[PDB]
Amino acid sequence: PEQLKHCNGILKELLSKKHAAYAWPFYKPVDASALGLHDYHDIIKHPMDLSTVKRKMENRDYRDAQEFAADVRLMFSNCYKYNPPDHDVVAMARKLQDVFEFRYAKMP
Ligand SMILES: COC(=O)C[C@@H]1N=C(c2c[nH]c3ccccc23)c2cc(OC)ccc2-n2c(C)nnc21
Repeated sequence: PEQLKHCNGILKELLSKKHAAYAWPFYKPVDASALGLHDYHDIIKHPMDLSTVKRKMENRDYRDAQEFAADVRLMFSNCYKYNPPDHDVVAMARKLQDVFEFRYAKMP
């Protein structure tokens, strides 16, 4: 209960303007067609993004904090999985994950 309330606050920061410089690629699902990706959905089997997490939050689909954090980390993993480590989107994912993992750790 109060746990899921904290998760809601974390999500607002990930979407806040303070982190928009490196968090924008994760606002909406990967549009493989718009990006020219031909193997994204064959390799990434369970896509995830901040709007989908926000939706599941609003529909009260998360039962605890652990279920919420599982989706957020999966979002970063898909980015790490599909892209080589030298790509900048991986660096943006690492920057945003360090923000998430820090705030998530400071949860009561
Ligand atoms: C060429 O390879 C790709 O298109 C992969 C794709 N690239 C970026 C991106 C974002 N800054 C970048 C800098 C250099 C290279 C790629 C990028 C991107 C952009 C988006 O804007 C709507 C939305 C999703 C992503 N996104 C995610 C999340 N995970 N992978 C990708």
